[PDB]
Amino acid sequence: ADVQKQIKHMMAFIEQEANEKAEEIDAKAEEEFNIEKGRLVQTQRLKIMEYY
Amino acid sequence: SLAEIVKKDDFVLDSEYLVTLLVVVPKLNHNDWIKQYETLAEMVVPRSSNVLSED
Amino acid sequence: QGIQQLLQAEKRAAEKVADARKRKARRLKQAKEEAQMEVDQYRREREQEFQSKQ
Repeated sequence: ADVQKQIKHMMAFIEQEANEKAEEIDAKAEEEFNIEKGRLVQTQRLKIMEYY
Repeated sequence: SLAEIVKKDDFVLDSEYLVTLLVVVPKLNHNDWIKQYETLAEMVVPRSSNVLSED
Repeated sequence: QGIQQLLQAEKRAAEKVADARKRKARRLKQAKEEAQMEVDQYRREREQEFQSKQ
């Protein structure tokens, strides 16, 4: 009985690490790209208005 | 030197989270080890006790 | 048994870093093109300021 408890606690640390290694890069690099697409909006706004 | 005693079945490769550590236990300390190897640390795979070779 | 089922359980988490990267494959490319679709704000501004020329 005690052997099956830890092997399901193996599944717990799998799910805990799956929270940590599959959501953190989804948090940062979407926010990194949020500055990057905001950079792309700001870089054209100078150029298109000098044509105006 | 362990150059002859090895077997690839006696290790868990592919390092992601697991590793086989080679532990040596005296013969008089056999019964105390097979009850405690689960609880010498946290998150021990609690069934991996297999005697590779002996002296 | 024990060890073979543990490596297949890892492949759920090993495909989750692919789900992590596909969420940074699609989101990186899809919103770049609506950051390319903002030139339509420059298309409507130019013809509207062409009326200021007119």
